[PDB]
Amino acid sequence: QYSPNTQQGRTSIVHLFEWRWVDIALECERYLAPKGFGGVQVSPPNENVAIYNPFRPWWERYQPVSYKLCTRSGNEDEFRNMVTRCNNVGVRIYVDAVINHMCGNAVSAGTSSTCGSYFNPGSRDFPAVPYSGWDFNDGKCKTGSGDIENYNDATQVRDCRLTGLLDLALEKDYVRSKIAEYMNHLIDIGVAGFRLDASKHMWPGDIKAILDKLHNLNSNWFPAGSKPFIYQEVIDLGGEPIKSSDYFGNGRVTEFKYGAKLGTVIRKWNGEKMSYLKNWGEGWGFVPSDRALVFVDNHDNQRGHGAGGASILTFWDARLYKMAVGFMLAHPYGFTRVMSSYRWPRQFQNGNDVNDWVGPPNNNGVIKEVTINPDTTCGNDWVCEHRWRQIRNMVIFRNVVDGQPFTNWYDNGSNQVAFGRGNRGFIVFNNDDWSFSLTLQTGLPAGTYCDVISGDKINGNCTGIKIYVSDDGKAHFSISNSAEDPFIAIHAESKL
Ligand SMILES: *[C@@H]1O[C@H](CO)[C@@H](O)[C@H](O)[C@H]1NC(C)=O
Ligand SMILES: [Ca+2]
Ligand SMILES: [Cl-]
Repeated sequence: QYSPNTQQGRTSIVHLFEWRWVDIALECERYLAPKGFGGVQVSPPNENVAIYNPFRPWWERYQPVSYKLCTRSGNEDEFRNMVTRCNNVGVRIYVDAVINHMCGNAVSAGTSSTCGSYFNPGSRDFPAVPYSGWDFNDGKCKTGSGDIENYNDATQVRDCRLTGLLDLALEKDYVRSKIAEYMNHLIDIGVAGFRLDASKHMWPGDIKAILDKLHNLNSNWFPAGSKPFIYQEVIDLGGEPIKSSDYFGNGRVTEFKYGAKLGTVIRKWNGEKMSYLKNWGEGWGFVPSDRALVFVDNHDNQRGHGAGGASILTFWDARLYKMAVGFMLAHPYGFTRVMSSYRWPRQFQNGNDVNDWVGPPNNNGVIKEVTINPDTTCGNDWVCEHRWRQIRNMVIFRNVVDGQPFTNWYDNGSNQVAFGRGNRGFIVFNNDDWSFSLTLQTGLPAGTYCDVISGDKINGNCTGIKIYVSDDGKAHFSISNSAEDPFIAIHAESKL
């Protein structure tokens, strides 16, 4: 469950948050395959509540109605078409599996659902699954409200309703089997793995029992006996009884400390400084690298109220965000996920964004196509961070340097740092309020290298900065604090 099942030499996943299946299929073919991306995390592909107050929020997709593959992203045939097309170009699909819960207990009964299935939260009736009252934790939860009230009680965190979401009775073989039926439908379609949503709200052993029911990956595309990649969304920032290590026997875990701390460092909050990153990884209290799914931001915490709060860097913070993403993609810790977002009219009142619910770009609730501009950016309010030169080129950097050790660290005791990845890549950052001009040991073979942040290697030339590595492995780097991107990255495949 720990291996991503990407092609060898492809080392990241991208979250194409709220994208439609047909757009992901096209993106696999036209961009993700040629640019070296390992795979795509898709939004939940199962039927959810259609919520109209407020209007079609992103978070309606975390309120299941059934396991029909029928959502605003598309129907089952469209989902299968995407998985097939992506697998056929060697780009994997990972499903966001919403399996802890059904919808909010106070949602009105009816057919306000993305496939029109009937459901009745108040009577616990989800006939399109089917689930009934026997399949929820009403009787097991011991809190006075029926909801999670106190995260210091690890039992109620698992047995009670997360902000009122009806909590499935995951100890029951019937329920485990309905979840496995859904997940095996997806595996047999060709998905390579899963994000397990709300994993802190499930017992490790119930997750294990579900995983024990799962198939190996579809043998038309994957070697025999390949296990689905599992990454469990466990928010563990310390200071609560639940530890993400309890989940290591099932798969990887999301390491939310990663982006929280990287954000604080890059923002220079509380005296933190990039020079402190020399021992980034387990030295910062993180999970073992081989159990980590890492990211700068995710779809929930990029809205400011998630794990990490205001420290999280996002596309709105583009300059610092590119630096953070670049550090992540250069550093060997973890398996990396890049975010790809949509723009919304963020409107802070009293320090909080009142429009943080807004769903994906849409016309009357129908999600807009992703259009591609001549300059390779996206239209229709899709941000497409994964197409930013500085991010895409660092996705490639990570591939190029795969397996190479962290080495040749330098820092100035403040926020000018650099390091290499064996003899295959080198990266230099200036997050101080002055220039960084110094000759550094790069570990690379002598030659001329294109900086892949300011430019590209195209037609045997560099379009941006060029770095000259001498026979001693040293090269001079100059980065003004006024530079568009105050970091430089070079690697074996950017050498002229
Ligand atoms: C690189 O750029 C120079 C200057 O524009 C040009 O003469 C040359 O043809 C380009 N390509 C190579 C491979 O040198
Ligand atoms: Ca639960
Ligand atoms: Cl996540």
